[PDB]
Amino acid sequence: QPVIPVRNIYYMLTYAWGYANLEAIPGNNLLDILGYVLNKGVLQLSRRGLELDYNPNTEIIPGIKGRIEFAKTIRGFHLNHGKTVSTFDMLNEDTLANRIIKSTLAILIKHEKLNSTIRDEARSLYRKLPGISTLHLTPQHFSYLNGGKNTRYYKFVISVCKFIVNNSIPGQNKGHYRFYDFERNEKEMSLLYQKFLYEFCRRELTSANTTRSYLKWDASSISDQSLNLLPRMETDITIRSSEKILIVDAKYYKSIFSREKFHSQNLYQLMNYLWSLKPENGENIGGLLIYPHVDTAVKHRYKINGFDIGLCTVNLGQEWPCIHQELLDIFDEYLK
Amino acid sequence: QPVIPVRNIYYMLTYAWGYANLEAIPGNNLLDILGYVLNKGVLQLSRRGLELDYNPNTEIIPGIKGRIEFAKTIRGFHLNHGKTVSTFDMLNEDTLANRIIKSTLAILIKHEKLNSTIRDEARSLYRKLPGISTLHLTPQHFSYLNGGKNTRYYKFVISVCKFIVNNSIPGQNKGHYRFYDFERNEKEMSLLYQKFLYEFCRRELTSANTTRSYLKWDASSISDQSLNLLPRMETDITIRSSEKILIVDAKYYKSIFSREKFHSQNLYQLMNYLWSLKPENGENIGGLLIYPHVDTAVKHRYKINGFDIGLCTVNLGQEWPCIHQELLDIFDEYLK
Repeated sequence: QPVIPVRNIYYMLTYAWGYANLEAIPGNNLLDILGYVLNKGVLQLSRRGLELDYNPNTEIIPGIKGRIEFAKTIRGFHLNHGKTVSTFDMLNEDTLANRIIKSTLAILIKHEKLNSTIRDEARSLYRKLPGISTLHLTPQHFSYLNGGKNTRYYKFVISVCKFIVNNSIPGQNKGHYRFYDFERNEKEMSLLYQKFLYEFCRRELTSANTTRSYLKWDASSISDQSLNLLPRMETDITIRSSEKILIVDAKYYKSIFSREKFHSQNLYQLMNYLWSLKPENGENIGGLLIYPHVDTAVKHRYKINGFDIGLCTVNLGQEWPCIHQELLDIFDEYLK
Repeated sequence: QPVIPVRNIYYMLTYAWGYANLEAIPGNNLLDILGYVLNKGVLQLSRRGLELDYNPNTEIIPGIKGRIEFAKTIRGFHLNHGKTVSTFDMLNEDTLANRIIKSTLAILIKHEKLNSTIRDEARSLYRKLPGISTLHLTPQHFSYLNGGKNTRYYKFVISVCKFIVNNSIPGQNKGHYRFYDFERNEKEMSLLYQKFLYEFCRRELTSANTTRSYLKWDASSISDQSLNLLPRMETDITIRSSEKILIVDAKYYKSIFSREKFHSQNLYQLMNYLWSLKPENGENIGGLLIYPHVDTAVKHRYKINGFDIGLCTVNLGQEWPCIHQELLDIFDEYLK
């Protein structure tokens, strides 16, 4: 049952979310890492100042505040008991974004398997935010916040809040929670990998242009021009440069972690992407298969059907900088 | 949770094993069907006669039987107490094949969810075979019987015995057994489908020649001529005729059972099979995608990359003969 050290995933999640010292914490497991980011992350915000959104308030008060609503006043006859219905803007920190932080912290404490200090420190924070009201979180709450009015820093911790709630399962007790075994499932780990690269390549490969490209089948059918039944095909990433184009397909498989047979079923998808894609520039066409391995990294090249294709691996579990060096080394070879 | 009626699977299993009235039995579930085949199957054999294999026996007896072993006799001095060690051929029904039947019947009775009459009738049979010795079955036992000396009829019931043991799980009680929910898993149901067609096509399509064909990548690599890392590619079936060749890839998916998005990831495999395959005859090249659907069957044709390709379905759950008619109708269209 071999897996990646948990700390390294957080780095990939960071690029996945598109935006610190982790050596200090002694808990290798993820929630210890993830909570310490948040627990420190909240405190980092408070230094600068949390978001305060003017919420208009229409209420019945004994006097003039802001703009009086003449209609609701006369209709309810509130003048007679010395009151008016007036609209004014109380400034609160009770916004959806901040409510989510507080509700997330409640979930974090309730998790049964967690560092005690992490749980101790967070309980302070929950008390330190009296005005904010607890909420029962759903993805629909996060859906409303896709507008992204908030600052760039807020979006990072909220992304963490999205990860925690979805990857939280009740355990021994009804109240308490237990963390999901994220590493074991390939699909979510794989979907992380594909998104990890797409945002990563934009950062480092300033030389090349990095875009996801939709592809269209060359087919025509007398039955339907739509071709809906045909598989929808959208590249994982395309990283185009003037001298050479390159398509990459990346996936996480358990079989490859064992140093035997090889799982390369994804390759079957790849040629059709090369085929359906036709470049106006006509500089070259290349493909790449990249997978995660634990122990070591090996690079091969192939000349299959007039295409220059590479199968390669990365030794996750080594260290983040050499991994960062290794990736830049990787794309340097093929992007030429 | 829609699935195929259980009776129809037995027909596909029959072609899968390569070799009766099922209307009589009222139990729709599989083990009721499968046991009644076996329970009647054993009785069908006994009418003709069960296999009797001459087992040589070397034992210590008070007299001459067959060939006396002079050495073991003198070394043990058995002459003095009026005995000899002699080799002779007692004729038993205690062979591995027949032992498997009896052991299988014990498992069949122990299954908690089963028709009572089926369980009642089988318990008779277990008593009716006194000479045979019970055994604890493993696939390795079936492995030794791959020689297939036995008659053609024996191989059918033994194939059933292979299916039952593998698809048997202990349930409520330690002694009793509970049947596997075979339908729910796609892979074994899918692997049935691929094998179902390969043997089926040999039967009906006497006109065409039906063979599984291994394919080799057109690639060359400076690194290795072996290309071991590349995916191993072996067709599900190839059904070649003089006028036209045709490759088929068939798989069982749950998404397609819902009448939306379509799961055709297998198609990605298909083009590379067409590409890597080069016909000396050069008559034509065609491909087929065939899937199981429950309600209805729809056939489409495509002209993708110079290839004539069909995506089609079969309405399993209708009836076996029309299904048999439908398949012959299917291949008739494309094989042209």
